Amino acid sequence: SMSVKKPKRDDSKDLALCSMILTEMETHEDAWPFLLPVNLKLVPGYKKVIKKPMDFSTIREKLSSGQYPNLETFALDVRLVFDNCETFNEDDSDIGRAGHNMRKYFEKKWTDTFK
Repeated sequence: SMSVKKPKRDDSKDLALCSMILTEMETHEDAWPFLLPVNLKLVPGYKKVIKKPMDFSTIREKLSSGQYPNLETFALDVRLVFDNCETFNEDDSDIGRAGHNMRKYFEKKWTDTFK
């Protein structure tokens, strides 16, 4: 509350560390469904169904241009990529499986880097 603060957690490396995680996600072999925005003209249903599209290139551009106020807003966009993927793709599909693998990979890096 006013003039009463918890001790200051060092957040000065967050930007660099999120960038590194994102690099590692970008270069994973199952990243291909997530590298670029879904083409809303060529994928029937996507526009109407997926209210907030998100992809690694869009995250990268937001990260690079100071559009994440903190590391939690960065994690929310990454998770949004996987949550969108689960909404639109059957679990038993190459893309569905890619999404599950990537979410697992992300959450481990996230925990190991920050928790």
